[PDB]
Amino acid sequence: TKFSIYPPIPGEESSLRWAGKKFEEIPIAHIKASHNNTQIQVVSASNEPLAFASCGTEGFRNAKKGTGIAAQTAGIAAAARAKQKGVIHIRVVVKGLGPGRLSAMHGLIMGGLEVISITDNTPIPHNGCRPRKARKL
Amino acid sequence: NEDLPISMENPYKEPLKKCILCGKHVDYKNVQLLSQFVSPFTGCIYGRHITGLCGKKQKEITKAIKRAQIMGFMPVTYKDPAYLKDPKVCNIRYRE
Amino acid sequence: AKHLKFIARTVMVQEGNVESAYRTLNRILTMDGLIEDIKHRRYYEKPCRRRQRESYERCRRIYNMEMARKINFLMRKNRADPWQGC
Amino acid sequence: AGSRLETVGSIFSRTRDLVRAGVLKEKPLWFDVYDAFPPLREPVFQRPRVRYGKAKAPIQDIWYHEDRIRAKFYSVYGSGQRAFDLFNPNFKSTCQRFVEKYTELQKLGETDEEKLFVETGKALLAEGVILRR
Amino acid sequence: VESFASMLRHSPLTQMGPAKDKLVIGRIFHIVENDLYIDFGGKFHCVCRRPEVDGEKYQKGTRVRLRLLDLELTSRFLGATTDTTVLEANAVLLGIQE
RNA sequence: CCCCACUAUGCUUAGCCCUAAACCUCAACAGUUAAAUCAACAAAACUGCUCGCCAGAACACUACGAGCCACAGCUUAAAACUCAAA
Ligand code: FES
Ligand SMILES: [K+]
Ligand SMILES: [Mg+2]
Ligand SMILES: [Mg+2]
Ligand SMILES: [Mg+2]
Repeated sequence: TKFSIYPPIPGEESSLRWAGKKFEEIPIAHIKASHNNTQIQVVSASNEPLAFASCGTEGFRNAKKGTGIAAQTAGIAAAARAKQKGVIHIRVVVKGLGPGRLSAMHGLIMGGLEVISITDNTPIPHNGCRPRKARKL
Repeated sequence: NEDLPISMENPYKEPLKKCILCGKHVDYKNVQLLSQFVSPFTGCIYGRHITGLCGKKQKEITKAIKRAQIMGFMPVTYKDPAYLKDPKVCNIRYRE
Repeated sequence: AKHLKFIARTVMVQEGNVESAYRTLNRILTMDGLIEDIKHRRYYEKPCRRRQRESYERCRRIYNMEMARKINFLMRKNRADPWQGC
Repeated sequence: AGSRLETVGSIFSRTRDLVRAGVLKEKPLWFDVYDAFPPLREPVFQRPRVRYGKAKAPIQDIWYHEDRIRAKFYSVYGSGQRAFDLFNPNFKSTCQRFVEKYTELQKLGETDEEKLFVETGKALLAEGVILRR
Repeated sequence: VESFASMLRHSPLTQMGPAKDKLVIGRIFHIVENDLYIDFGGKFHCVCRRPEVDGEKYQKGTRVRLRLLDLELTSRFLGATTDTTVLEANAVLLGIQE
């Protein structure tokens, strides 16, 4: 059977399973990759928080939070605390274009979790609020 | 002399090219047809350089998509997964 | 917000190749114009500047395509000299 | 030597004026020949001009009656699988045979374009010419 | 006395009509390594690449089958008041005329 | 000039004010592509007809007068002295 790049539909029954569970039952790792910080929260499919880790909660301060290594460490910490609650497979939902967009996922993988899908949910207004003016540096 | 050329319109003139939707009605209720001209992953409407439509039908499709979206017939942020297996008419490849 | 989740901007991993899935997602977001929109929305672009930028980009594309067409059309003559010496 | 104002008059008028003015002692070798056998147009310099507005070139498109038949033949039976031989001054294509038969039927019958076409096709097939639509 | 109008009307080139996707017989008249210069009865010759199959058979004087695409390759370019011509015809080499 | 907070203002309703690189820096209509095309550059060169406007620089997008829901605001708009240039 040809691999489908598209995620499974909740309604349409599918045979894809991960440790016996359907796609819509897998825990979700929400990564928020800001410009100066990366925050990772693992939640259950029913939206029950299991683990949380940010670059600041891992000891990094000021500019050191906005690096790849800090996001990787936060990912490892989140993956460890999620492993301690029975999480193996995760669906990654990444929001933002910060330096830790990919390093947090790397840290999650090195912490033992298996990523089955990647979703981007970066906020894109259809021209709502007015952004701030450019910096005159 | 009878061998002189005569005035006429070009008889070898090939017919003008037509878009795939030429002569067909675009309805905002036909979510299936409108879904063939939006991105599967973002729901963004494809430009004419991708759809290959003429300006009139590009405008018709755009207006129909917006009408269906605001009147609760079509999703905005993605293509309805029920139409993901419909024939591909757009010249775009994600190498997925 | 009101839409179903895990349909838009979602990619499945093939045989644990997370890097390939991430790069495919980056390509999708780039060719759908979302990356440029996000980066251009960080600061407000004035309407006159926005219009000037779009006009410049459109005319740059047209000029570049015309130049490429001219070079490709004239490439056919670039072969070995058939009348060498004379 | 003569005047080097190539944009004033022609070589003939310049030379003739100089000769009669006494600047040139003798006529050049070509002057008498030009006198006896002049060109159709005097070679006077003229600056080509770009056309604007409603001005158009008077060059017409060369069309013949049979072109219509040819066109529709080429639209129905397509281009013949047989190859044109343009080196032969009297080459006869399948389309040209169809045209000659069409004109023959036209002068030996009525004027109904579709009927003429179908009848000519029947005649060519009877003669033994393959014609795949 | 045949007039020029009659000769033009009954000319094979005139009879051919449009030259697109028309099969013609051409003759090779010049060789430059693997470049074959072929005359097919038009104003300009066409230059084709020597086929990889039976390439040794393509020699000067050889008759070949061609698919004409354009009798003269011209195109007007941006900022030009006249067309630019490469002084060459466009055709596809099919094979040798048996 | 960077960072944070927060005003007038950007929004709606009913009134003012009447200014822009308000620019295609091309007045409106009708016509021509033949002429030597044509100071230059800009945006090929012209014709008929109408209205508006302009006659060295600066003084001066000024002063005075007049008009305006405008009150050191807008429109119209000079002179003297000075110079051989601009
Ligand atoms: S070309 Fe006919 S409607 Fe588009
Ligand atoms: K302007
Ligand atoms: Mg007026
Ligand atoms: Mg003055
Ligand atoms: Mg004033």
